[PDB]
Amino acid sequence: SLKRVVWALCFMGSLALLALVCTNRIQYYFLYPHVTKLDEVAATRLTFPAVTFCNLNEFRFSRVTKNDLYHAGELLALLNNRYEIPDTQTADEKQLEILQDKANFRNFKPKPFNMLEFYDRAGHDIREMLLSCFFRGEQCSPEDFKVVFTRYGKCYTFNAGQDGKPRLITMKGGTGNGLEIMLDIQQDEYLPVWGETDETSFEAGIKVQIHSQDEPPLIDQLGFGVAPGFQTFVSCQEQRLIYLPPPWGDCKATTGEFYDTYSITACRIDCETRYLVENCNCRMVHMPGDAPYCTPEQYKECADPALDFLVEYCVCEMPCNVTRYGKELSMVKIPSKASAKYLAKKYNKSEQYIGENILVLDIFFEALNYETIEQKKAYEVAGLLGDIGGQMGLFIGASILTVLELFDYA
Amino acid sequence: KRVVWALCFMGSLALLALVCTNRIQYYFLYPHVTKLDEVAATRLTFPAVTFCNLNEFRFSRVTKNDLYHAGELLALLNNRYEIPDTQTADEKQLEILQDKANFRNFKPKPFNMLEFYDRAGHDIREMLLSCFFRGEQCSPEDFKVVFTRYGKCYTFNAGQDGKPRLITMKGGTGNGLEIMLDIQQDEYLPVWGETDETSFEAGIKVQIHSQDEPPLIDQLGFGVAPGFQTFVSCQEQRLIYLPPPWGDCKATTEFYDTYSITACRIDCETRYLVENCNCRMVHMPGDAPYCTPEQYKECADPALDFLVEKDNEYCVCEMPCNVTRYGKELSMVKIPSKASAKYLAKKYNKSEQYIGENILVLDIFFEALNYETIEQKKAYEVAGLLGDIGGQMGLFIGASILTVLELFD
Amino acid sequence: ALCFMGSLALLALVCTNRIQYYFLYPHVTKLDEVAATRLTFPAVTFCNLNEFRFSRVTKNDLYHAGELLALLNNRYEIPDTQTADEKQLEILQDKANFRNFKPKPFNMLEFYDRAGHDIREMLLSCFFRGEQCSPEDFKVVFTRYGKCYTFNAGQDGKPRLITMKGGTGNGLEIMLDIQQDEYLPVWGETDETSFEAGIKVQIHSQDEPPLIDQLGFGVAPGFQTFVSCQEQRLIYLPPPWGDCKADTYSITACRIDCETRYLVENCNCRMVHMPGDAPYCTPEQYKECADPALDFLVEKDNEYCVCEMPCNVTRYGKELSMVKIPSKASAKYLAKKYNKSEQYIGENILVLDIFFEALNYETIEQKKAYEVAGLLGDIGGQMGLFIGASILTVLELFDYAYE
Ligand SMILES: COc1ccc(Oc2ccc(-c3nc4ccc(C(=N)N)cc4[nH]3)cc2)cc1OC
Ligand SMILES: COc1ccc(Oc2ccc(-c3nc4ccc(C(=N)N)cc4[nH]3)cc2)cc1OC
Ligand SMILES: COc1ccc(Oc2ccc(-c3nc4ccc(C(=N)N)cc4[nH]3)cc2)cc1OC
Ligand SMILES: *[C@@H]1O[C@H](CO)[C@@H](O)[C@H](O)[C@H]1NC(C)=O
Ligand SMILES: *[C@@H]1O[C@H](CO)[C@@H](O)[C@H](O)[C@H]1NC(C)=O
Ligand SMILES: *[C@@H]1O[C@H](CO)[C@@H](O)[C@H](O)[C@H]1NC(C)=O
Ligand code: NA
Repeated sequence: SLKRVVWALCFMGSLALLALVCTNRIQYYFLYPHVTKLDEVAATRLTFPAVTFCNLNEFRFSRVTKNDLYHAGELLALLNNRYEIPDTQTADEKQLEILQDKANFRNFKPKPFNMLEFYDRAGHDIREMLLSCFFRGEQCSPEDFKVVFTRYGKCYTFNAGQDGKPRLITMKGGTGNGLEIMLDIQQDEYLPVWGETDETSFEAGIKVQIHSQDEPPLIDQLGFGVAPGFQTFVSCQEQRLIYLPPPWGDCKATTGEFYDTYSITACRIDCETRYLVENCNCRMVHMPGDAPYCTPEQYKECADPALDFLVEYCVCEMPCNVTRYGKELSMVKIPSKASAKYLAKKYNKSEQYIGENILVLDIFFEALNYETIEQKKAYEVAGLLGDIGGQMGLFIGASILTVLELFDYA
Repeated sequence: KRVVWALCFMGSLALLALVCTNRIQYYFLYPHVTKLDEVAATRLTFPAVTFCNLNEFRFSRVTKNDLYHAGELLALLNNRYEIPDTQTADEKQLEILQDKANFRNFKPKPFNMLEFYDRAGHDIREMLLSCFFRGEQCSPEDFKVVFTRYGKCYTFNAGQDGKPRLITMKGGTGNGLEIMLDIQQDEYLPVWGETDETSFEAGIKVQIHSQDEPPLIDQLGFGVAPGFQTFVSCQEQRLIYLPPPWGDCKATTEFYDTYSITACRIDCETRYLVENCNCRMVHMPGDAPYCTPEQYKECADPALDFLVEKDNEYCVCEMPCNVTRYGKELSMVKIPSKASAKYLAKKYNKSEQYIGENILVLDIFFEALNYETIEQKKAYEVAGLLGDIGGQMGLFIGASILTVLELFD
Repeated sequence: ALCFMGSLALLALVCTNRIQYYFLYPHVTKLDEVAATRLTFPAVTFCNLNEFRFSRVTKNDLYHAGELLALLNNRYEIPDTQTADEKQLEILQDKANFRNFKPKPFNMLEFYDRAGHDIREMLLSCFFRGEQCSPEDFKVVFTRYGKCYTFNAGQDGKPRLITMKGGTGNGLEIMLDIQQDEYLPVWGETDETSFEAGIKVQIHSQDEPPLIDQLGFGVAPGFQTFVSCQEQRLIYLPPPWGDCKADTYSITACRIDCETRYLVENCNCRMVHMPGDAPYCTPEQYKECADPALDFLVEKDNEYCVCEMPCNVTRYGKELSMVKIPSKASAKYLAKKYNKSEQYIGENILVLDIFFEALNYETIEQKKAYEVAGLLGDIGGQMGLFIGASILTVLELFDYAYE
């Protein structure tokens, strides 16, 4: 019969086709696809971020005591392993006099010694580095900086959000309307450079990280530099990422050892911290917990090889609520010739000092808005069924109530 | 056994109600997603470039009459009308002032801050040591004056009065705009004490913006320092965002013909200041009278310092739907080289010390000949709604829209 | 059944919308970032802004190229302008005396190589992930700035280097001496003459040549410059959805090819930075033919040679930061260490520090917005909604359209 052939001829193609296309939409769904929704929304306020900054130098040269030098000199490249000064013809005369004086161990009774105490006491004091401080055109004081220990030593966090302190906000973008600090980096307190190590800088300045209050600073890896002699502008953009969990993504939605709120920085410090305690029964200045802080012998012999080997293991995925701060750096010179003499008079320093040691850091929001980056689900379940039902109710006539009629037969 | 059957219709009917209502809610969220694209081009329209010298008024162009009317405002006179004892700056300046600042037998003359701003301001004619666009030279006539919160400022390629807008045909260092600026530090007003308005900075402020929007360079600027050639690698972005209900965008288009966040902020900030003090600042549009130095101290500084905190929503300025943004990557090298310092001093009758204190080279260009497009697309249209519910009907039931119409009888 | 005519019209309406939408070939974008344990480090190409060393310029160099280089006026003599330091003006006034001189052959590629800055003397210090490296890790490549060097070229069978940690130390950390004293003196102005001093750096995939005259950034002396990178994997869509195109293709290699086919066709000449086997331009040929020939291409024949984007692309985003060099504590030491003045150090030394912010890579991918499977579901659902229709019912109406 020609018709009931041409009929079932092209109907069998149509059932193979529905079988084909319906398999495509079930395979796609099981890839669990997502797409991205970029949006920007206007705002009237914006919570100002946390700002963590460090002097590139860890210990003030003048704050080193005789006791400090006995224990830490070989650690700091100020004594060779026989405990005396190299007398290298590279030196400041006055500093090498100060050192050999403090480094003469005749009839010396070693005293107790601790690395947090050294870091805390020898570290640069915000009270003397913070020549000037203004937030939204109102004044601020070293009280507004919370101390934090990083691999760069005693560092400070503005608007840290801790100890019941509210988070600062801003109501206008641009230079005057955020944080504007004038720092004095104190170059002549830098520990001298007579030979080289992994831990030696020719660098001079500060290191800065702008980060949310829910995450600690990781300023040795996430920092940026600000150099002396310039007022450096930091124009920021608030980005609110909302990312998708598994199966759609690799997000971490949950709660999270030594911290309470999960964040990639907080996670990487745990892997670093437990590894060092497990392999050396020891922690470093930047690590949380209760372990004893490392001794100079323990660092030379144990912790440095333990970290050196650790890199050559621990994966830390992104959280689902993440607020990031994008920034555009720009800079102009300080001081102007007109203000150079005044700044020296104002702070009892020479004009040469001001241009070698003064930086102004100026952090603000470009404008009152925040960008939103959200992974959205591409193929929900409701949309699959509409797609199959439409494909069924097209290639054939079936409903799901029909396919159940085929069981009422058998 | 047909109670298993009408149980199995009542269930499958409930499932259609649930899944179909989900797509009705989703549709009512008015969802959108984003389409990133990059498209090649053979030419590319060059932006406007607005720049300001960080100093507002040239020290040498300040007259006796200026000092009488604006001297206390500018931290050049204490409220007794004299140099403030401290006098912490070099004699030749302070000598220049002690003569200009002697009001014995002085007859005050009229004064206007815009006239002062225009007249004392840095002149593009002395600032612009050199200028090249697409390797061809340019002159101060290609820069148009605009008054900003920084004063008398200059915009390259302003696009106004029927002048064609420049284009570019190649990316990289030379193939856009390269200026050598003299910021003229020896003209900066002295600093003897501090004010809200006093800076230790020296250099220029630059904003790269489309010609459809005015410069708001005291917020949207960036700094360029003297002593460097500063490279500005730009990427053109044409973002097209969606109106309500999908977004919060503005397609509608007072003080300006074309909507822009900047035009809205300057407009709102202007209406506020005129309402509360009958007074506008130099950077503001319109026809209101310009603030006098007394009106600033007595009215506008407090009026603005109060709008900084207790206000905000007098204007939320929403984004327009068709927006061109310029991304910029800043880089720099030192100018001048040891070989070219001596040549540069000779060229401009200036000291070698001066050049390293006052010369900057600004280099604005496109990374490459293309533009990115960031585009909001609707995720769930009405046509796709019907396809989704119709299929669920034609799946859980055999139902059509006509079938549900028979059930009303 | 009266208003059936309406519901059929609505099916025509909605079905035309989703059928036209399909043919726009819509795509939307999928942003994701995925964590990694290792990460392949890029190539880094850098140039001294200065092309030829003053000390390596010979009398023969000066005869053929002195006018090309604004070192001689078109009478072949020194401008004798005292606008440069005496020792160098004496060095050149000497080299420029053409009494009894037999000119010898000369080609521009040799000059670029020999007078160009030598990688062995610029590279004061080199560390990759804290381990030492040597000028042997730098492959020479010729760009418009002359003899330039590419670290981790990935060429000559060397495996591609990786890094396992982010931050300051764990990338490439070179300390350069830009050698301000070998910069050619500047006596007058040219298209090709600079007041600048420092280097130009480009971070690129090993699969593409550097286009450092267009895509570089500047590094200045007197600073350690921090370069924080983020690896981006772009996967973009071919036609009809997009305009991407699927030794190795790259946008850079496409432009350098258009630039070379054009210059050889019109001047039978190639420039130092160009690939192939054509002869290199003589100073007169550049003067007489190529300089106007390239000038013309930018204005009229960019439009004829169009270069589309590739479909698998790895980009490197960079954030520049800097701190001062050298510190007062280390200023005296670096002078002693390299037998140079403290003022020389602050005028000639930069430390370039390239690294990844952290161990992850972003992926920006164009995805198809409306495929064919999803079209049918939408129209099929619309058919089974406004009417009862399947495709079979439409075949009954063509059966019945056999009466
Ligand atoms: C308990 O916590 C810790 C204990 C020991 C640690 O090990 C070291 C810390 C610092 C240095 C070091 N800092 C220098 C600065 C300048 C110079 C210079 N001469 N320019 C030389 C320096 N050496 C060396 C080893 C680390 C810890 O926390 C990370
Ligand atoms: C009609 O429009 C306006 C009227 C008044 C305005 O008020 C002021 C404008 C400028 C200053 C100011 N700029 C200084 C720079 C350097 C120094 C220094 N001593 N170095 C001191 C300065 N004082 C102060 C007040 C503003 C207006 O429009 C914005
Ligand atoms: C076959 O390959 C080529 C041949 C010729 C080319 O043309 C020129 C190459 C270099 C210069 C040039 N470099 C200078 C550096 C310093 C100074 C200074 N006075 N300080 C002046 C300089 N002039 C000019 C023209 C280009 C080629 O390939 C790109
Ligand atoms: C966190 O995630 C929740 C999930 O619903 C979301 O509503 C909220 O906006 C996110 N942000 C904060 C700061 O809680
Ligand atoms: C965007 O702007 C251009 C010119 O301003 C105009 O031609 C175009 O129609 C506008 N709309 C879109 C969606 O591009
Ligand atoms: C390139 O695209 C292909 C898709 O066919 C993919 O398999 C591959 O991982 C991509 N990346 C590279 C580096 O080739
Ligand atoms: Na659908």
